[PDB]
Amino acid sequence: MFMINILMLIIPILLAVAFLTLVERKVLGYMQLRKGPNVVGPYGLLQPIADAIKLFIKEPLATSSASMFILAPIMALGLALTMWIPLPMPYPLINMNLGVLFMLAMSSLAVYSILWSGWASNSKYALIGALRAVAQTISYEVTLAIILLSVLLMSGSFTLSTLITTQEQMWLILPAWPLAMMWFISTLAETNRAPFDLTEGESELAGPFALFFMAEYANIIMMNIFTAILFLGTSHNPHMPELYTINFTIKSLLLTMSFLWIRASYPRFRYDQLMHLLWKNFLPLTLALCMWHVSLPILTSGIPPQT
Amino acid sequence: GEYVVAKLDDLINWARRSSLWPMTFGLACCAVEMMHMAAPRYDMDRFGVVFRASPRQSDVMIVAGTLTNKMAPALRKVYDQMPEPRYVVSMGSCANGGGYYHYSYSVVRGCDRIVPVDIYVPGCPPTAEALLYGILQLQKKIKREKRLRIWYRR
Amino acid sequence: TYKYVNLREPSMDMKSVTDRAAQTLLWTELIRGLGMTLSYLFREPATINYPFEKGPLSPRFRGEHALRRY
Amino acid sequence: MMLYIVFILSVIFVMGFVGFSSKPSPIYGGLGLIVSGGVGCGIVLNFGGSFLGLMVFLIYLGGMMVVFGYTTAMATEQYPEIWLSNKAVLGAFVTGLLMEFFMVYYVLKDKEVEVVFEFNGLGDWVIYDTGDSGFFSEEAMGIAALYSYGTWLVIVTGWSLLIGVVVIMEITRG
Amino acid sequence: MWFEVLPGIAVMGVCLFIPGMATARIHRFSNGGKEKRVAHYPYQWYLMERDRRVSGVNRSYVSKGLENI
Amino acid sequence: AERVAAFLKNVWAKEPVLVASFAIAGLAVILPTLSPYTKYSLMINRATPYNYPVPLRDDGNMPDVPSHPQDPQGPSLEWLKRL
Amino acid sequence: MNLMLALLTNFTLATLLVIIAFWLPQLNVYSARLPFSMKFFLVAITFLLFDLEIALLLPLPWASQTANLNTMLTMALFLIILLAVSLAYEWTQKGLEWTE
Ligand SMILES: CCCCCCCCCCCCCCCCCC(=O)OC[C@H](COP(=O)(O)OCCN)OC(=O)CCCCCCCCCCCCCCCCC
Ligand SMILES: CCCCCCCCCCCCO[C@@H]1O[C@H](CO)[C@@H](O[C@H]2O[C@H](CO)[C@@H](O)[C@H](O)[C@H]2O)[C@H](O)[C@H]1O
Ligand SMILES: CCCCCCCCCCCCO[C@@H]1O[C@H](CO)[C@@H](O[C@H]2O[C@H](CO)[C@@H](O)[C@H](O)[C@H]2O)[C@H](O)[C@H]1O
Ligand SMILES: N=C(N)NC(=N)NCCc1ccc(I)c(Cl)c1
Ligand code: SF4
Repeated sequence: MFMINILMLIIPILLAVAFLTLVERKVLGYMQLRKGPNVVGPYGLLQPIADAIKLFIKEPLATSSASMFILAPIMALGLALTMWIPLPMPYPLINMNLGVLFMLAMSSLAVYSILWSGWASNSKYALIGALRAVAQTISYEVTLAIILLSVLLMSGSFTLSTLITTQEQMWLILPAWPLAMMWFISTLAETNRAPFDLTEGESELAGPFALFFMAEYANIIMMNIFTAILFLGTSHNPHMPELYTINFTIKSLLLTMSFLWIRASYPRFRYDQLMHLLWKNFLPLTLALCMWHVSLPILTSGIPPQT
Repeated sequence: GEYVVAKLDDLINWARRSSLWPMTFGLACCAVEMMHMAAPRYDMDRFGVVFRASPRQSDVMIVAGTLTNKMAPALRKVYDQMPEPRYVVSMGSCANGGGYYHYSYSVVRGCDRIVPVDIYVPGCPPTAEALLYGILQLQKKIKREKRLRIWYRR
Repeated sequence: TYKYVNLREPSMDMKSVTDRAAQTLLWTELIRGLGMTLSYLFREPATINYPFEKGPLSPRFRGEHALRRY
Repeated sequence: MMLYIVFILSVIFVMGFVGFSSKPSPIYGGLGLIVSGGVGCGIVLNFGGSFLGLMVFLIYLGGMMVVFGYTTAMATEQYPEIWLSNKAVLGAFVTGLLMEFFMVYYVLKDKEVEVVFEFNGLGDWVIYDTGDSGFFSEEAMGIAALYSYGTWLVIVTGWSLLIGVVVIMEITRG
Repeated sequence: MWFEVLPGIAVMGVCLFIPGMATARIHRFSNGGKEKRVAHYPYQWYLMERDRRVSGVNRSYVSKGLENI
Repeated sequence: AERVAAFLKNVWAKEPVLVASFAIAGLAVILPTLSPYTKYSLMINRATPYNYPVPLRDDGNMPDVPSHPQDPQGPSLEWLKRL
Repeated sequence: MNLMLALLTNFTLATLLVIIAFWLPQLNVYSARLPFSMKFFLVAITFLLFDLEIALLLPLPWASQTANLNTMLTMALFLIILLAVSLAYEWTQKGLEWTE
């Protein structure tokens, strides 16, 4: 029974990633006064399938270390799917008492796939590009962890389903919209999304490729699902759980679509400029707001329950 | 046997021609009409032809402009790094056969001296629509391929 | 005759300074940019359905050559 | 059997240690330490150390070991030497691997063993606590107490981290 | 037109609806039609293990009421 | 004072992010001591019964200790209900 | 067991996808110091030291449940301020600059 449940999560995640590539292309297209894919299947609905087949029968074009060349994509894709197993939608696949910490711990491991693939590139210049990407990723891990802790001081625990209870009456975006703003931007920078897509930017100044792409786009969906739960909590009715799933899916779709919207709207940061955005802007505010959110429940007598 | 090989060929052909990712060598003015083919009026993306792909993710090289002797080695190097199956589209008189500069000391008299060419698009420059006609002609060439049928008969 | 593209002095009164502070912290001009791309999403695209539709040409168009008869 | 899960994890723990302790290329040594770190978390998890186990992942693996690999790629090794191609590494790896197996064979055969010291072999489950029905995590209560009982621990720890920043900036300025 | 973007969004939305809807219905099927019991703390695990013994069939989700008194 | 206001306007114009950070951090340090509600945080935490309330052996000289949970003696949470 | 099954499924599937991704029919018959930059090293080290302070703050949601709130709030703010002082020191010593 449990193995069926795992597959009813793994398979839809990969299908959702496939069709996000179509949605991204069509949303970007219409914001650019054009259409995007509309020939390969009606309204382009077969475009992800054609792309997927094409990439997997392409020539799989020497690695500096075979073990790490293969480890990096397995790590990326395996970790990406793992981040989904504690998500309450409304019931998690695995109900963890410390689910928020688990997601923080697993996400911190994702930078190894960047590091390992840079080592296996066998090229001095690709290793340097990987190290620049790693420095960006760990920099924005700092604010994400501190922002998350600030929010949990209103929730009371590290259990993800408690965020639902915390937002029974009101979305956490209202008491914490300054944190929501930096959290949202931090996720963009964390996933190397525009205007923080410096790996693809700086770089230009088959199956293995597809696998890394699936991992990244799964992370994009997951981060926006996490954002919906963290700040736009949906109400759970235990006798009609599908009502929660519909409302929570719509919010996650809209948050994901706003990632595309933002890509279509702005130029790119310089590397040093996105480092200053973190170390000189977000981190000072995040630290001050962390002190504020430690004090606020105490001074209002609004400390949440431990359980 | 025959039916499976034929249907499988149709499937792989459809996937490859429905997802043609070009590497554009924007050498000169023909590159401008290529930009216009990506622009909203023609929107090459709507055919599955993404705007700009990396050379190692590319399936078709579009040579859009004059190929000089100084540039010829670099173009061949990019072609050799392309993963197969790979196709070349020669765009405009310069790439087709030297064009206005055919008799110059510094110009290669046609990119087909450097790489094999699948489609020749005439014009100086070809209109964006002419180039699109050429890309669709390449799609039809891919639809005619019978790799698995020939493999089965070896 | 000439004009200056970028020669203006920001007003340093408290209201103007606070206006620039709000823009810095609330990302107002960035949000205003999101409105433009949102309005394009809901515009009819300019794409034509080639080869069923063709770009307009004129009688002067210079295409493939031909030899004519009387 | 799953009743020996902690012991099995501890065996894997040792093999990972023999991995990097024989000191192959630091790229592979770093990999061996990461695998041992994950397995070490699993051992701690099975004793009720949920928060402690996840700190190894978050801090030891996601923080310290990431910085180790970052530094290795930048100042030590950029291309790993083929694993076990060196004779001393292969000898040290084989020597440690055989010692672990001989330990594991005997403890499982006799359900005890004397490797210098006496170790029971019935399974670590036997020493576990038999009564637990509180409405909280004891590990969480103990860790949370850092802010009520451990004022002095917070002061010295926080001070040392600030001096860590100051000292490292001095060291590297050169 | 922009509403031709919807079919791809609909497919994506259905793909993301399946995990949550499947988990909830699998939980009810496996737990006698009720929510799966949450036991994050030793007290809740103790009650669940007592429920298993009291059930008479070794299922913590099979409840006995005053009929057993 | 006037020099203080001129300094604040300068930083507000040039470094509003840092000005906001320091202002928020200052409020976090100061407001708990000025808030009339901070005292209830102590009381609510103490009123949460994590472990069992072990009863006392009655020696006949504990008029302030209830004999039954519903007897009047002992702490009341009526202040918490109205909160 | 469930979490172990989930992890084994996720990574086992990832291994399989990599496998077929590398082996499909093809149909053909024929350790120095990497131009070391000190600034990127200091970003990693700074991340590490801030990550260790975050490790100390993670218990805060549980710590707020104490009756010793006077001590707990003072120590929580003290830790965060010292984190801010660390950032302030690095900032004023040009540790956050990418020029030169
Ligand atoms: C009564 C007590 C109250 C106590 C609490 C008081 C706190 C509230 C009052 C303070 C408000 C804090 C606002 C926090 C938001 C972060 C602000 C910020 O960091 O912006 C500054 C940053 C850099 O600005 P810059 O112009 O480059 O230069 C300044 C330094 N030289 O600029 C940026 O960050 C730009 C971001 C770049 C990314 C562009 C892409 C994003 C654009 C779309 C964003 C949509 C909004 C996100 C909504 C998320 C919804 C989940
Ligand atoms: C997602 C599931 C998809 C299932 C689809 C199953 C279809 C199985 C049949 C695949 C046939 C692939 O067809 C073949 O692919 C390889 C990919 O390198 C191409 O490339 C191959 O041939 C060329 C020469 O022709 C070689 O130089 C090259 O090294 C080799 O890779 C071939 O040019 C193409 O003919
Ligand atoms: C560089 C070092 C920086 C160190 C920074 C330390 C800053 C500390 C600032 C606030 C410290 C005290 O903060 C707050 O003060 C009020 C004073 O009435 C205390 O008092 C309040 O709570 C207590 C409960 O314990 C009640 O009994 C009391 O009636 C109530 O007024 C709070 O318990 C304390 O939480
Ligand atoms: N960036 C885009 N949105 N477009 C795009 N060309 N994406 C990459 C295409 C792609 C990759 C992997 C898979 I699986 C699929 Cl189905 C499609
Ligand atoms: S063929 Fe004509 S338009 Fe194209 S590059 Fe040559 S001269 Fe320019």
